[PDB]
Amino acid sequence: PMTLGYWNIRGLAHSIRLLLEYTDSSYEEKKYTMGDAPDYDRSQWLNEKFKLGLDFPNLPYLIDGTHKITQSNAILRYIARKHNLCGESEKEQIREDILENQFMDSRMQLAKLCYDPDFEKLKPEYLQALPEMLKLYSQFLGKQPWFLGDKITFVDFIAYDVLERNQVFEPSCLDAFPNLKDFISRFEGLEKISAYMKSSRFLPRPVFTKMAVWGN
Amino acid sequence: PMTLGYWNIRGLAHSIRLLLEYTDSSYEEKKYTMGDAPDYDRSQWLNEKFKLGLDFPNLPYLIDGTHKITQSNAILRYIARKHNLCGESEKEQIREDILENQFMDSRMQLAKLCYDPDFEKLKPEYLQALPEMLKLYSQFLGKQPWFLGDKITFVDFIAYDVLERNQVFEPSCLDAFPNLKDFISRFEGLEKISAYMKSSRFLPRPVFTKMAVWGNK
Ligand SMILES: N[C@@H](CCC(=O)N[C@@H](CS[C@]1(SCCCCCCO)CC=C([N+](=O)[O-])c2nonc21)C(=O)NCC(=O)O)C(=O)O
Ligand SMILES: N[C@@H](CCC(=O)N[C@@H](CS)C(=O)NCC(=O)O)C(=O)O
Repeated sequence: PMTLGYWNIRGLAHSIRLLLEYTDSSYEEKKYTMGDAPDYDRSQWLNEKFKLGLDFPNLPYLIDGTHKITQSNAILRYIARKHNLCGESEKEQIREDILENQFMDSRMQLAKLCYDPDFEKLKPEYLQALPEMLKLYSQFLGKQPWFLGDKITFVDFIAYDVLERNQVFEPSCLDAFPNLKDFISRFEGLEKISAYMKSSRFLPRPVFTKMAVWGN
Repeated sequence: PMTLGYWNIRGLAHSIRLLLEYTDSSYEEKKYTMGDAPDYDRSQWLNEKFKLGLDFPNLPYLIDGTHKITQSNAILRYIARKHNLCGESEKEQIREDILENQFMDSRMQLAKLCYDPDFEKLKPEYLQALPEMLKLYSQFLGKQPWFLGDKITFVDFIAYDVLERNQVFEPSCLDAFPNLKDFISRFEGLEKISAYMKSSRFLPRPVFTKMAVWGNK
């Protein structure tokens, strides 16, 4: 089987792990443990980092035969293409590309906050902006069952992760956006996803690394 | 014409303007000016931001007919598909994806440095790590003329922007990597590109916005 390498946390492997399960992929997981503070020892990853045949050694990584991939977006697009889970038409491709980068931007803004020493001082400034962030997403989904329309594709897995981790951060953040809330239930309702969240494989905790002020 | 909206700098628009030029695209530019410090008045952009019909108002943006795009990678990929400037085989697509994301990480790393008030003290750590970063790109390019092999694709335009601006940052950084500088020459030697670079539409400076410590100016 193929190998997914990540920290033993949720992080950037969440949507990947979900997609792998949705896709009925045969995979094992290489889980890396990071040291405590103050050092945050990374040595378990580091003995190994340049010895796996990765062009740009990074985490997450996926090995699949002669295919050795880093960058979370690339791993997603790789598994996605294998199972016809991408935007098919031109218009769908545009939305795919905009969403993948937007959600990445949203993901980073949350991490930026949760890793900064000034968490508490900067927290309210993020919560100010969050409704307006999600509003944009909600309008874009509209009445669609999925972000690219009638077809579920990979951006949905990125969407779920980003949306749901905001819900863990601010529990009522989606309440003002029914379509977003429905998207969570809909995605969590999918036969192979809810099977996997009912299993021992599943890992929603912790969100970030031991380095993070929030969710570590 | 298409409209490309961005700050009046290099920034995230470099690869885009170069790709528009290589592809003979008809385009017009809406350039926004940021105010001077300490406050960096953004009104020019901010009073127009939600009146352009964009799903996620942002800079850069492209208006092409009905098509309204933000996010620099989305814009690039949009122009690229029009002219068959994408990876074709699965291997090409994997490499294209890895690089687009990898280059963005490099890009942000330089940005994080140059926007930090502790620039001076932080500079040398970036310089120490730079050869390792450039080496990885050099090993990836190998004896290939472009990053996906035999033909140019949109990822070469990203590559060019990120590699070159590091040459602007440390002019000696590419010396140990002949393939990397040959890549730079080869790109700039492209007919439509040198013509563009000799024109007055060429905007190599300033690299970043007025908020930056390095390249602001
Ligand atoms: N990442 C997405 C969107 C990119 C994006 O964030 N957009 C910026 C213009 S990006 C800018 S200049 C600084 C921005 C000034 C305001 C703060 C930005 O929020 C350009 C280039 C950088 N570079 O080449 O390394 C750099 N590093 O840091 N800033 C930069 C912006 O002004 N947004 C309009 C708004 O917020 O209303 C993309 O790929 O398009
Ligand atoms: N932006 C990349 C990078 C992810 C990244 O920064 N990796 C972290 C974990 S989230 C890491 O531990 N990297 C390994 C390293 O630096 O050695 C991606 O999306 O996959």
